Amino acid sequence: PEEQRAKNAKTILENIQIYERMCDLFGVSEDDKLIIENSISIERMIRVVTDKKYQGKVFCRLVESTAGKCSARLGMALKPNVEAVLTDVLGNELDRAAVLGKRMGFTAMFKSNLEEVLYQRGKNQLKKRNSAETFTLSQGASLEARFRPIMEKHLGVGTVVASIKNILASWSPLEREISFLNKKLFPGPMRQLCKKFEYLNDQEKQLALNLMLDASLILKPQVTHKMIMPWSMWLAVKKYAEMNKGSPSLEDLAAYSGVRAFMAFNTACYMSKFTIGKGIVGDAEIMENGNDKMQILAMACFGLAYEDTGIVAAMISQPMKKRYQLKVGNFNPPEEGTIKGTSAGYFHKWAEFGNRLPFNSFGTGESKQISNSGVFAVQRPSTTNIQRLAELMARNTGETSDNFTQLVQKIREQVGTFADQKANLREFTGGYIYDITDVTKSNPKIPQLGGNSFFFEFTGSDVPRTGAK
Amino acid sequence: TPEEQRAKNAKTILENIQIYERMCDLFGVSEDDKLIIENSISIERMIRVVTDKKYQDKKLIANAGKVFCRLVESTAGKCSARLGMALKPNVEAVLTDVLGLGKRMGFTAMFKSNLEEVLYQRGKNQLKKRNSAETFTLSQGASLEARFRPIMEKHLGVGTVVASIKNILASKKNVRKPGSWSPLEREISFLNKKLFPGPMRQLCKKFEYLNDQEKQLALNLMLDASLILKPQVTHKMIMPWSMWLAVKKYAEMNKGSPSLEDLAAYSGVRAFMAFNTACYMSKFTIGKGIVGDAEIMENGNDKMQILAMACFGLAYEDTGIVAAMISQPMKKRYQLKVGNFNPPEEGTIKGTSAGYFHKWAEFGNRLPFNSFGTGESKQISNSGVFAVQRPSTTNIQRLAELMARNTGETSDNFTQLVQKIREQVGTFADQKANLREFTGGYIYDITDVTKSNPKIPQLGGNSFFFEFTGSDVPRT
Amino acid sequence: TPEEQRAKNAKTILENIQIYERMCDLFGVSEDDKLIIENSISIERMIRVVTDKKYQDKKLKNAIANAGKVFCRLVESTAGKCSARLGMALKPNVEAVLTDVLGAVLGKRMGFTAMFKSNLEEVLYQRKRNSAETFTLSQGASLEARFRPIMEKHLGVGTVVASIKNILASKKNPLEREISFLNKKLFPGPMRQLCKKFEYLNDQEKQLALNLMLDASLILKPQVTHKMIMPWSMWLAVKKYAEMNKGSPSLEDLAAYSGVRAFMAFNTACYMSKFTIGKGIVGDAEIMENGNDKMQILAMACFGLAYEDTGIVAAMISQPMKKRYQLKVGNFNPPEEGTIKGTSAGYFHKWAEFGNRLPFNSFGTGESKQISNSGVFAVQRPSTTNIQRLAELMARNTGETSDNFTQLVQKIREQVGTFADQKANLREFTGGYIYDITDVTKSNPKIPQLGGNSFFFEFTGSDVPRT
Amino acid sequence: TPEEQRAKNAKTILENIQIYERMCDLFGVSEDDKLIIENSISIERMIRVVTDKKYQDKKIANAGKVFCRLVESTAGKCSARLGMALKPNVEAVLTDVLGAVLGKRMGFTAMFKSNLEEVLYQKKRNSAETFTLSQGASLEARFRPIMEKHLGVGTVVASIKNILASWSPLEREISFLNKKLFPGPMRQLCKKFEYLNDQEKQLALNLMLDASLILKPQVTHKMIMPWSMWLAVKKYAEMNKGSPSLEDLAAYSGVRAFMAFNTACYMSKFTIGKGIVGDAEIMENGNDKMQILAMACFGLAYEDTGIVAAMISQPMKKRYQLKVGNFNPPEEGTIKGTSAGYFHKWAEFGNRLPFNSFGTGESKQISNSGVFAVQRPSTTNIQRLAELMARNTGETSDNFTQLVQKIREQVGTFADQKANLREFTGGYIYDITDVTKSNPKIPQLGGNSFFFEFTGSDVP
Repeated sequence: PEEQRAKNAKTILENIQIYERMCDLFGVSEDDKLIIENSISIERMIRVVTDKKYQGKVFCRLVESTAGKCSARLGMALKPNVEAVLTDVLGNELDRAAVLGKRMGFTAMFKSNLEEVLYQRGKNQLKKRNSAETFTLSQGASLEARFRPIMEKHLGVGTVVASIKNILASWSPLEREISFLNKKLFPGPMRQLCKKFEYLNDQEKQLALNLMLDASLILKPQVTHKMIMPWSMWLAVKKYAEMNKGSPSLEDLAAYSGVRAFMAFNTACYMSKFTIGKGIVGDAEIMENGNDKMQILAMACFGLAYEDTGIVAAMISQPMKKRYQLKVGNFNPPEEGTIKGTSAGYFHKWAEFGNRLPFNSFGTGESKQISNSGVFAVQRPSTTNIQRLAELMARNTGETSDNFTQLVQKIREQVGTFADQKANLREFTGGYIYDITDVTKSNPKIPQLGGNSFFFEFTGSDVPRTGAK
Repeated sequence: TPEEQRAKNAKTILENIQIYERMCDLFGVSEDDKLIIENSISIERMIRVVTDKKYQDKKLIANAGKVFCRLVESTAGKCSARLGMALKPNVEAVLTDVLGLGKRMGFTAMFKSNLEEVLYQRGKNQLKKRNSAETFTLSQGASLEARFRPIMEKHLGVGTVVASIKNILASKKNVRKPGSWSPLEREISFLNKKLFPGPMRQLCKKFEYLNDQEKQLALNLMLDASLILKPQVTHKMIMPWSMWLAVKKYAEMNKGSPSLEDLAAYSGVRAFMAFNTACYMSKFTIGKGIVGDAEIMENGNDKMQILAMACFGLAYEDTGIVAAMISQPMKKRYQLKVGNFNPPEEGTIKGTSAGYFHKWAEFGNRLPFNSFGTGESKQISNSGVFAVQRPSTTNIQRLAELMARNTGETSDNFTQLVQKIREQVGTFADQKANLREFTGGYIYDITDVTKSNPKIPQLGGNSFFFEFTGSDVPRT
Repeated sequence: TPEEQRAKNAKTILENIQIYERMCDLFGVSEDDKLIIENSISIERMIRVVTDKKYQDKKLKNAIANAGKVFCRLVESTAGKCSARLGMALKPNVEAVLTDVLGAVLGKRMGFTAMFKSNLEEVLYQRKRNSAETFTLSQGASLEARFRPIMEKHLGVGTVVASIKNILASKKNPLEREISFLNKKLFPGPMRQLCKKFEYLNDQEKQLALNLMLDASLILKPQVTHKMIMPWSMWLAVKKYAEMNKGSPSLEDLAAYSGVRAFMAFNTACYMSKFTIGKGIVGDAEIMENGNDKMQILAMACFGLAYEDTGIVAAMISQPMKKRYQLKVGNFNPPEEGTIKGTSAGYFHKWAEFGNRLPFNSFGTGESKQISNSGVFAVQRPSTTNIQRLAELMARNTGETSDNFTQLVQKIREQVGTFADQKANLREFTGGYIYDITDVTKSNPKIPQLGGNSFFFEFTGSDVPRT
Repeated sequence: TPEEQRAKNAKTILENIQIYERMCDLFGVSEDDKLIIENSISIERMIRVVTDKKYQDKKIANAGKVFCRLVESTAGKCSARLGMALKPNVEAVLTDVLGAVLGKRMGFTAMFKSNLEEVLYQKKRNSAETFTLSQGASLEARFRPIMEKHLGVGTVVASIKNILASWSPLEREISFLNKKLFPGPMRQLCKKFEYLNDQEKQLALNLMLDASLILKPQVTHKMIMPWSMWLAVKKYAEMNKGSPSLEDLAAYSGVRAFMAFNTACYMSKFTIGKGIVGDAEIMENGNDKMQILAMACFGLAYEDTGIVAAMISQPMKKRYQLKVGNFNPPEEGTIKGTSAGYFHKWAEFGNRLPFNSFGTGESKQISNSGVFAVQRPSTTNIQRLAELMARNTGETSDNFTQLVQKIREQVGTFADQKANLREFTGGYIYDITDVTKSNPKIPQLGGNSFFFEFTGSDVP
């Protein structure tokens, strides 16, 4: 754990170094290095120059500040100078064609998570392969081909299915992807069907994929969630910890999971700034709102676009607003704007990440007791956990001799059994929200939920041209 | 744009008004008698009968070149039946003068069909029904003459298309090809477009390969399934020609009130406004005799409910919906005291009720299990990030719907699809309590043209128009 | 026709009265003793034996020795005290009483008396071919073989299944008609398709078919005809009461086997009618019979209520409803020594119509073919579709003739399955109500307060010692 | 026979007391230290380890001696020591007392140990969630056929899975399993097990095992106490003029088994040492260990905690809220006396099938046949209708595929009906003073009924 945060602190400091120099290369001032927008541009720029299969002057649209006002600028640097900064900071490493698949894959994951909060899909045109309703399973879909194998665990079932669908139109790329899909998928006939993949027709592989994709909208898959912030926010931490002796050091807050990752976020919010200008997504005449933007930033850093809005409302220091109630723009440097600082104590509560199966078909960190064996001849109702028995039977009663048609029916009947149980179904049983002060998890709390939990919901309160359209 | 449509509709409405006015002159119908609903029903039907070549060629006598039309003749609030007459070419001359027709008569035939559906459970005084009695609610456009079936296809129910398929299957036991395709190929394509997605649509593809036994079971299964797995049928406000003439007169005689082009709509609030405006000057007949008992006097408010129900095709609609928008208490079929709407031997003239619709709605037209307008979304579930205990938020109905569209194989036999249809019924029936049609569909006040104040009606109770009550009029 | 029905019924009732009064005279039963239920039970049973041409032809074939005397155990009384007596008459006299009053037609007449006796026995005893748990489907199972064909519609699915099993067992040492009768009663669907295939089925398949159709009918309720079958003495108590109070409704006014007039004929018979109270009950020869307990069984036997929902019956009677083993009632046979107790008038304070069709269908003002709505307006609403009626519609309309035995068996299991899950929405006799006896014109319909155990044969802590 | 059995039990318990008292002399256990539960546990295990013929066949350098870990008290504080006796001296104790003869008594001795272990810790053959069906799992294969009835479906399935990984012992086990299983298609599949392929065999075992979590099996239960606790009953009875005799308390079922348990707690002892299960630094709690002991004696590890709570005169705590170590001799430790009247309520044992309660106050009426056309809901018992269809509509012609499908819908019907499912209908709780079941009582059942529930008030 301390051994972990020490390995984290090393890579974070090395990223602050890369970020500080690239800003110097592109003429970003010391105060402007703390504008979130500049980090989006700098990190993107690195990914573009690094993109070997895409392959000198380099251009970077950035923000320039003057008092409280801001303006966009076009920075310029030489391509050899850009590659020399990475080479000189990262010595005995960089052997990867994509600099470091982790390093840039994380910057690309933040960019993907922000895109998910800002748009249902609507940015990368409409190059969709899967149905519109399966987009909540499309975590990390904005990622480049390069970063998907290394950023696998963070990827959604929809993303992996889309990658397989694109492929269809020591190792094997197709086998590699179905393997990642197999690990993510809810245990049972869906995993059996993955093992039977490549034994299928081109017409059957499609049914296989689309079925497992649809089924996962109820039979939840396992996806890894980390706290991914822009580099300029890790700079704000490093700065605040050094400008404040008593406060927690960068090493203490150098985490991507647990309470330290939430403290890392709030301490970054002391010195971090964002831009505010005219125009929002789909309406150029509406002004950007500072509280609405802050929500989208906190959601982007945690990948909250598909999370239960009620869970989110419980940890947030501002009222939770649905997507089309927010007045927020591109996050790209505005032509003209104003500087707005970040909200210091945004996250009053914190929570652990649900990195494993939400229904917990194995009960790894749970009690294994699902029923009682009667000793006394005393009247009692049935005490058997119906959903855990359903989870166990699907996992346990798999027929290896089963045909594609046999497996297709078993998945449909797995969906039905859980859909008939709908009201009693519980995800992440045993998981609670804790206060920031509550480091030890000594005092658990219930989020107190009810009503629409969909972020991409259309409401009467929606902003003109959005959810109204 | 909606204005380009209203201008086009107002042109059709004005041609129809002229055809009507000219036909009334030829049959000696007084200026005031032109506004009697019954006269429109008789003139429209006459125009349909004369222009039907199949019936005119089979009719052949002097009487074959004659056109008899039972009309209402009123004195001073009191009316009487009269046999109007014109020669066949004089009827065809009026048509040649106003027009340079098929679709025009199809619409008139759709009002008569929707009036018949409200008036009768059977509708034709004939027990020769191809479908099971309980599937009568899927018989939109059943009374519609074979000629008008292709043009009005969209307005027809699954039961009307299935009984048309069954008709072809009975004759071809005991042939045409107009497109490109054959009448049966055309009919199964129409059913496939209406039918709820999933195995029912897949059984439509395999239909031409099915043997006469599998074919009949297929039809009945798709028909029974359609009673929960609601099909796609288009609806329009189709009112008589005399009612459009009563819209014309009122807009002319009253400045500031919307024009005929403003009210020229068969959809939205402007259709409700056109119906409500048409009722300022329209009239109908009240006589002795109702459907069932020949000695019961007709009720005015009861006849006004049927008229309203005929124009919007509300026979098979949820009574609680209709109740929330009409200006009288909603009565079930057999509580109503109304006659066949044909001109009576003797009766009294009654004016329609102005502002009969206090509330309005838009038409279904798409699959009812799908959502309506701007206000829904595409998000069906959540993807948990924080390990915090929460219930399943997945939309079971929307997921069931997505899986019906997305999970198609092509490699399923008759029997396999038959079980898949039955399971599809099972899945939705098991969901009854939380199953909802037209999610995002609201009721609006008549004055609320903007749709700024959406309202959900106070549902519950028996929804069926053809249910029996204690109040059921003696003999019915 | 409803008034014409009662006139035709009265003609039969008056003929039954004449047969009954003349038999009592032949058997030396006094005018006051003719109103005793136990004598009506004994006299009707007696006639069924004398008219049993199979037994009677065999009885003289076994015989000079042809002593054709008819013996009958009867109740004789001295006001409130009563005692058993053995009556006697000659077969030619018993036969002449039939011929003189009537004129083939006698079968239907005796078939009904035997039905009242099966209905009486279904109440008194809960108990050999079918499973014990399926006994609630064995109505008319005490009817002798000769009466089962006439009284077909009154027979339970278990009674018909028992007859089919009995034919199949004798064939292991006609059926076609029993199958047709079973087919009619059964809930439509794969159970009816399994009836059509039954002659092609092997002996193992045949046995599984009958057992499954029976088990399934315990939820997928069959059609059984019900009429109010009252003993002959009871109809005599109506005749006598009607000609006593001239203002009160006549016999013709109360000559009904169904509706409020049947319930009114019952309450009228109750003024003058009498039964016996003795020492000994069913299962316990030491316990004294209770009057209110015996009156409950009488009303139940007259309406065939043994298997009917307890809560429904409870809501219609003038006494607190008791489960079978809370009752102190013996045989309805003449006691050796006992007392005379008159029946309880106004026993039924509420009435209802008989449910002779499939329970899952609708009754009264709900018999309409409309079971769904076709959406015209884009207005948010729940689905209005009648799930049980739609499941019944698919059962009749669909179903493959290309179905094998195992295909049809798996389908029955699946049909029982859907309805077992549908149990929240499942309503039997929908649109049917309970009415105050005073309300003839079915106005002000009431709904019984149902909840708790509805099984008459349930075991409680109130259960009488030995039972 | 009820008091004739007590006579046969008294004879057997006394033989055990004689074997025990002699073994304790062989290993140098002081008269006071004989009444320590931990000493009865080690002595019993020693006799099983010495009577293990194959293990003795398995083994100058040969130490043909017996080694036993025992508790040595002194004052009130205690210690752990290693006792030794010559193997033929130990054998002579068994010959002096006994001349089935030994296997049955050591089987029950092993059965108490399995019950103790199941209350202490939550099997590699079966899935983890199926552990509540593994009664008698700890038993060595010598004891399994003898104690058959007492074994859980999980145990029997793991015995079959072991044979597969290599009458016959397989045929034996399948018929033992057939008797236990919920009646219907599971019992039919058991009959087909010989004709199933190895893949179908594994599916059948796991499906039968998983099903049993809802479709409850038939398992025999008895009151099993260490020999020292019966030595305590034998001591206490001879002391009080009012007190019932040992023969009067010689029961393994009914009220007398509870009165025997309580009478034993007046003179029996255990130890409070440093170290609990998992946390080698936490001090053991007396009342906590007393709950484990009562639960071990009655095999209550998997029983509904709410039932157990209503019967015991101390607050019911879930497994990880307990400060209890293994019942092995502790290095340091302090002698703690057992609690004199632990059970204030009692109940009879299950032993039969928990769902089908034949007779009791449950009649054959399962449904109603409507007469009047009155609106009402369906009154038909689904549970009972499902149960009847399993007896009446069995198809011998069914293959593996068809029987598996039927198991699944049998589970599905029961899962759907969970709200209306009741186990041991007409089964009640009674006061210890209520000897002839006159005033039945019902336990207040509401919360989580699982003993192995994690809780917030846990122990790290």
